[PDB]
Amino acid sequence: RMFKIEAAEIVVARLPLKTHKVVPLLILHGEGVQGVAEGTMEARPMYREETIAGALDLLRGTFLPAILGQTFANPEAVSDALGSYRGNRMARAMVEMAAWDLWARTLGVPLGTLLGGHKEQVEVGVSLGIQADEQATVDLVRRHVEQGYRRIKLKIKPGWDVQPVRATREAFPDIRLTVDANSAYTLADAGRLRQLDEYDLTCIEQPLAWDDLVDHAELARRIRTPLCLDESVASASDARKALALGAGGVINLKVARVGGHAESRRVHDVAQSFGAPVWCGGMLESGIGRAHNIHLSTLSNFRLPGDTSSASRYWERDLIQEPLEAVDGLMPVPQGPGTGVTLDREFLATVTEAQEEHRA
Amino acid sequence: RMFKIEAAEIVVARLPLKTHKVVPLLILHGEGVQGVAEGTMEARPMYREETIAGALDLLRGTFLPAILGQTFANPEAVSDALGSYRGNRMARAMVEMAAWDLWARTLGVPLGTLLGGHKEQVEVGVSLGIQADEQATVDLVRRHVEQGYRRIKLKIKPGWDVQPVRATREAFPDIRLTVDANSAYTLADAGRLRQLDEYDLTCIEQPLAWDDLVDHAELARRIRTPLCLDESVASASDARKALALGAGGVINLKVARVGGHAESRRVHDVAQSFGAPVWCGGMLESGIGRAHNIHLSTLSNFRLPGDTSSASRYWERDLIQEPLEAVDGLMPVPQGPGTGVTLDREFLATVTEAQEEHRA
Amino acid sequence: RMFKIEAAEIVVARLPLKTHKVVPLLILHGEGVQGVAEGTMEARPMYREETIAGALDLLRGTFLPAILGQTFANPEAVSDALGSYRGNRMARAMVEMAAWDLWARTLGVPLGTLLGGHKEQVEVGVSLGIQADEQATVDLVRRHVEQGYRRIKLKIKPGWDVQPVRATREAFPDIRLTVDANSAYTLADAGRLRQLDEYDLTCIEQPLAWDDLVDHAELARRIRTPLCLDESVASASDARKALALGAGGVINLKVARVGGHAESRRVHDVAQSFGAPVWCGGMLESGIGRAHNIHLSTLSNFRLPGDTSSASRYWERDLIQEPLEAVDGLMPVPQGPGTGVTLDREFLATVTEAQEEHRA
Amino acid sequence: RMFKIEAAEIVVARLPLKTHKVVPLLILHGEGVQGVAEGTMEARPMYREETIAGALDLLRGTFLPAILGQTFANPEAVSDALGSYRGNRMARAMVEMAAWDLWARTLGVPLGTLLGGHKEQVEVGVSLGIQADEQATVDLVRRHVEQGYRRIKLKIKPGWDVQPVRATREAFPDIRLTVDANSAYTLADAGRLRQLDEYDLTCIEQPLAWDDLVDHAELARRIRTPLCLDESVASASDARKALALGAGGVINLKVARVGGHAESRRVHDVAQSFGAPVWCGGMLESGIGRAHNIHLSTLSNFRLPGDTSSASRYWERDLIQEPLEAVDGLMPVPQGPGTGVTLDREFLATVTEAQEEHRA
Repeated sequence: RMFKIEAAEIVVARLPLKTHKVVPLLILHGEGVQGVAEGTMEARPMYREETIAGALDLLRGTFLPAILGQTFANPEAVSDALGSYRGNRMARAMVEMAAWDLWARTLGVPLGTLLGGHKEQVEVGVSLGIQADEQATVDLVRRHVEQGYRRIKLKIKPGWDVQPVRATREAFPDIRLTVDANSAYTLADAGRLRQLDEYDLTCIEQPLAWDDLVDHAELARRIRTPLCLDESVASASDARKALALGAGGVINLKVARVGGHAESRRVHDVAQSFGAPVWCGGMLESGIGRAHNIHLSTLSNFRLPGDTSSASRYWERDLIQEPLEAVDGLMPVPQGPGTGVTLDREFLATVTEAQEEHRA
Repeated sequence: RMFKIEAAEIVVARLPLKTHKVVPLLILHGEGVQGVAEGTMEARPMYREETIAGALDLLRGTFLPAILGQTFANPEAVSDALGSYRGNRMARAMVEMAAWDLWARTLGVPLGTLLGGHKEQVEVGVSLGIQADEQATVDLVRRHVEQGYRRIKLKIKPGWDVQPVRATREAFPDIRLTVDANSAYTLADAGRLRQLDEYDLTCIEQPLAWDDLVDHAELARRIRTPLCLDESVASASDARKALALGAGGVINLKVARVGGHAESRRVHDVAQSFGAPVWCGGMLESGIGRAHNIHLSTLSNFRLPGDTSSASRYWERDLIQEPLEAVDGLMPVPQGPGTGVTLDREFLATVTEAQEEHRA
Repeated sequence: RMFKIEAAEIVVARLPLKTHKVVPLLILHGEGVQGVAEGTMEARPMYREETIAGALDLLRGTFLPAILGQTFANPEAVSDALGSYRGNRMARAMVEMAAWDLWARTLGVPLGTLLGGHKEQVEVGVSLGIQADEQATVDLVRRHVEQGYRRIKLKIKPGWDVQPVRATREAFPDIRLTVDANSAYTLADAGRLRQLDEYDLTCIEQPLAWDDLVDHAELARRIRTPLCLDESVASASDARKALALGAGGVINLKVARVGGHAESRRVHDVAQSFGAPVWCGGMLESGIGRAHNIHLSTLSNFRLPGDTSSASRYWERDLIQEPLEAVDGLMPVPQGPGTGVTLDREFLATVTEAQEEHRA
Repeated sequence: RMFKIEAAEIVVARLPLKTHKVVPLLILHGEGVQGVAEGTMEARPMYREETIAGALDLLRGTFLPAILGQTFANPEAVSDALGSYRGNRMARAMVEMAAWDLWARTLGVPLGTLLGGHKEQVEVGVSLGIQADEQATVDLVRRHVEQGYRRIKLKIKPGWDVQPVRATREAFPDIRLTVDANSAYTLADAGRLRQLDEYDLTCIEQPLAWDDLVDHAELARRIRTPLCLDESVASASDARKALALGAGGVINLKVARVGGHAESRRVHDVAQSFGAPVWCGGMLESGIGRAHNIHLSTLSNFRLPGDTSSASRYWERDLIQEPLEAVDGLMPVPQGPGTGVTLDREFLATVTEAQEEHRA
C-alpha cells in the first residue's frame, strides 16, 4: 500500500574525524517506520555549488511542507511532488533517498534489492592524496595493494603526474590504477597528460572544468587514456550527453550529486546502454551515506571498484550501530530492510549541533 | 524478502477473435502466490523472428530448468540466472515478466508502483487498418475520435498514404495522428513520404526494414515528420544506438519485444535521457499481456498514447475476470497486487489447446 | 587610484508590486563613497539554482570576510579575491557589481563609460505573459506598440504558441517580435515550433531545459527561427560553447546570472566575435539593479532591445530618487558617477525586513 | 567627465640600435595632459601589410581630422569615430592607444588597471635567432636560462629545426621552450615538424602563411605539438575563428597588429573563453610601445611569458625617461598614470627625422 509522511527531523551533527565533518541528516517518519539520509553539501561551495545553509532552508521552507502529510505510491512520486525547482540536487537527494529508505522499510526489503541489484558484496578501491615523492607514493600503494583494495586512485596535479604514475606502474604492472586530475589541468596540458597513456590507466578523472563536457571531449581526442567524468555529470541526460560527445568513457557516479537513487539508476542504465561502466564515488559520508552507497553499488554496471572503503578509516566512531568494514577489498551489503543500518541516537545526541522537527 | 520458484505451467490457449489468436501463458508458483505472463511470439515469424515452437522449447528445455527450485532476491536475479543465450527476447520476457508479477504479489504491491510509475490512468489511441477509400477512412476514424481515443494510427502503403492522411487531416485538423508504414518503403520513397510532412503527423512508424537503424537515420534527414521505431529497438542499447544515430525521435516500446519490464524501464529511461518520448505498443494481448502493458505505461516518459485500448474491441470473452476498458482515451490502472488481474480458470480451460507442468 | 573596502551592509527590502518581490541589497563603503548592488536570486530556486538564504550566507560567511579591510586596484581584483568557490554566480555578482559602482564613484566616471559603452540611450522592449485568447493577446500587444516599445516578447506554451504569434503577427507585420518558450518543450515539439518560422520572429528564447546547450543545438538545426539562450549561459565560456555548438544565434545576457559586469562585458565580447547579438535581460529589478543593467546596455553588441522598461510599470514607489522611464522604446542613461542613481534611504527604511553591517 | 582632443603631433624618430629603427610617434593633447603611442608599421611591408608612408598619410589626412576638436567619453568612442575605414589596424592603433593613455591620464589611473589587469610584475621570455650549430644554440640558451628568462623561443627554418630543438631539450629537459617557424614551411613539411613532438614544445609559431587559418588547422591535425598564431590573428573574430577551427591553441597577441587595447582585451577574452592562453608579442618597440605592452600584459590570460624584454637589450638610449629593465625574467609595471612612462623630449629632438602639429 501507499506511505504517508507524518514528520521529519533535520539533525546536523559534527562528527570527529580521525577536525570535524558537519553531517546533515534528514529523517522521514511514517507507517511506524523511518527513513534516513545524509546531505553531501558542504558549508561552503567547494566540491560543487550547493551549500548547507542553502539546502537546509530549501528543505525546511520548501521540500518538507510539500511532502509532509501527503500520501505517496513510491519514492518517485515523492521526487515528482517537488519537481518544479531548479538545481539543488543534493538537497533533493536528502528527501528522495530517505523516501527510498522509508519505502523499502514499509515493505521489509533491502534497498539494493528494490533498485534491482543482487550482489552480496561490492568491490572497493582507495584514493591516495599527493605524497612527497615517488617512493612515498609507491610505499603507500604497496600497503593498500596488500590490504587487497581492488583499484588504486592517485591524486595528481600539474608538475606531479607522470612521476607518481610511472613509479607506481613500475612497481605494480598489473593493478587497476586510476588518477584524479581534480579539475587542475587545461587543454594546453594535453601533451603532458598524453604521457600517461603508456602506463595503461583505467582512466583520468575530471581533468578539466567541473561543469564541462565539450572540452573534455576535445581532450579525449588528443590522448588515448580514457576520461572519467565526476562533477560534470549531475543527471541521466548529462550522462547521455557526455557519452555521446566522447567526453569520457567512465563515470564516477555519486548518488546525491545526481539527485538520488532513481536518477542514479538512470545514469547507471544510460551508461550501461553505451557499454560504459560506472563506479560509486565517495563524499566522506557517515554510516548513513556509506550504506546508501553500498546498496546502490549492488547494481550490475558498477563494474569498477567504488570509493566506499571502511568507515573505521574516517571516524573513530560512526553515527550508526553497525560497522561498515571492508575486508580484502570487498564490502558486504549490510543486511536488513532499507539501508540495513540504524542510527545510534544516543551517540548522535552527543554530537548534534542542531535538530528540529517538522509536521504538517 | 527472497522468493523460491517451485513450479511452472505453460498453458497455451486459443482465443477466438471478435478466426483466432494463440495465447501462450507462463505461470510461476512460489511463496503461496503466482505470477502470470503471456507470450507475444506467433506460430510463424511475421511480426519478428521468434516462433511459438522455438520459444516453448527454449522455456521447457533451458530457462525453466535454470530457475525451478532456485531462490531469488528480485526479477533481475531471475533474468541474470537464464544465461548468455542469444536473442529470443520474447521467450525471456515470459519468464522475466511472470517473475515481476510473482515478486510483486509476494510484496502485495502493484507492479507499476515497483517499476517507478505513479499514474492512476494512462492515455490510449487505436490503430486502423487500410480503408477502401478516403471517405471510408474518415468514417472509421470518426467512430474512434467519437470514442475519445487520444491518437489515431493509420496503416499505410504505396500508393495509399497521402490520401487517407489528407482526408483524415482535413476532417480532423486537431487530432493526434500517426501512421504505420509497415516496413513497406525504401529510401526511394522519401519524396513520397515527405509529402506527409504538411499534415502534422506526430510520426511515421518504421517505414524501412524491420531490423534497420542506419537507413532510417538517412531517411530522417530527408523528411520533417519524426520517425518512430518499433521492430528495430529490441533493447536499451539498440535504443541508445537508434537515438545517437538519429534513426528516430520516438520509440514504440513493446515490453516483450525488449525482453521484459526491467529492460523496458531501461529503454524508457534511455529515450527520456535523449528527450525522446516512448509509447506502449500492443500485440493483440489477452488481459494478462494487456495488464502488464498498462502497468508499465505508468512510467513518466510514456508521453504519447499507447496502442492499449479495450479488451472488448478484440474478444467476446477475455481470459481474466477483470474488465480492461478505456473511457475517453484513458485506461485505468487495474487495482490489486502485481498486474491486478486474475485468470478466469474455468473459462481458460474451455479454450486451452495444451498444458504442461514443470517442477524441480 | 587604489580603493579600500571598509564596511558592507546587507539590506533586504520587501517591495510591493503595483503581492511582493524581495530585494537583497549590498552596499560597499570605501574612500568616502559607496557602491550599491541588488541580488537577483529568489527566496526559492524558480528561475535558477541560487536562493536568498544561500547567497546571503555566502556573502556574510565567505565573500565579505575575504574583502573587508582589503585594498584593491579594480573590480577585477575584487573578484579575483573571492577564491575558487563553485557556481553561486549571482552571489558573486552582488559583490562584483557593488565594487564596480564603488570603483567608478571614486573616479567620478559613469559605470557604462568604464565598461566601454558610449551610447547615450538604449532601446527597450517588454515581455507579455499569456493572454486568454488571440484578441486579448493583440489588445495587450497594441497598448505596448502604442507606447513605442521596440520589441514585443510573448510568453508561450504547448498548445498556446502559433495562435498568439499568428494573431499578433497579422495585426503587426512589421514589429520586432520574439517569444519566450519558458523551457516548456522538447525535441518532440520541433515540428510544432517550426510552424512559428513563417511569422518572422527574431527568436525563440530557451525552449528546452534551462541548463541545456546540446539539445538546443539539435533543435536549431530543425527550425529556421533563431534560438536565443538565457538560463543556459552563465559565463563567457558557456557562451563560447553555446555558439560553437550552434545552440543559439542570440543570447539574453543577464549581468548577475553571469557573475557581473566584467564577465558580462566578456560574454558580450564573445558573442560579438561570433557575430551573435546580445540583449540585456531583466529580473524585475528595483532601480539599483535596473540602473546597473542600463549602464551595461551601452556596449555596442547590445543590438537587440533589452527587457529593461519603466520603473513605474512594476512599482508605485521605487527604492531610488531618480525616475527610470523609457519614452518611445528608448531608455536614457541615468547621469552621474557609477550607476547614476541614489538610494532613497527614508523610503527604503519603511520597506526593510532585515539589515546587518560587516566590518574588518 | 569627457575628454576633448585639442592637438596632435606626429613625430618620426630614427633611434640607434645596439643600424637604426624608424620610430613613428603620435602624441594626443587634451585636458592639460597628453597620451602617446608608437607605430609598429615598417617603411616596407615585411612583417605585415601596412607601411609608414601609408599609415602617416591616413593619420594626418583622415584620422586626426576625424577626432581633432571632438569630445569623447572613452577610447572606444574614439575608435568608433574612425570606424568606416578598412584594414590599417596598426595606424588605427596609434590613435586608439594614445587615446587610452590620454584617457587614463585624465583620470590619474595606470593603463593596465583601466583595462582590468592587476599584476605588478609580468613574466618575460627571450627570442633567439638562428645560430650556426647545435652547441652555439645551447650555449646561448644556457646564458638566457641563467639570466632567468621564463620561456625560450628559437627561430627555426627548414633544414634547421629538429637539431637546435633536440640539442636544447637535451640540455634543458624542463624549460618552457617554443619555436618561431616564421611562415617558412608548407604542409609537405608535416612529417618533419611532427619530429618536434617528442621534445614537448609549448608551441610552434605561425609555421604556414601569414594570413592563413584553414591550412594551419589541417597542419594541427597532423602533428601533436600545439600551433601558435601570430600574423594571422588581427582581430577578436580572427581569434574566435582560429580557435574554433583548431588552427592553433595559443595566440601571440600584438596590441597594435589587432587595432589597440580594446580589441586586444577582446582577443584576450575570446581566447580565455576557449581556455587558450595568449602572450604579449614584441616589435622592437621603444619605451613608448614597450610600456603599452607591459600594461596590456597584466591581464590574466597572458599566462605565457611575453616578448617584452629589457630595453637596454635594444637601444643604447631609450626615448623615455624611465628604464624598462627585466630582472630574473620579471618586468615590473612602470608606476604612474596611463603608461607610467614619459618622453625625454630633448633626447627625442636629437633623433627626430620629422615632426608636425595638427589642430582642429
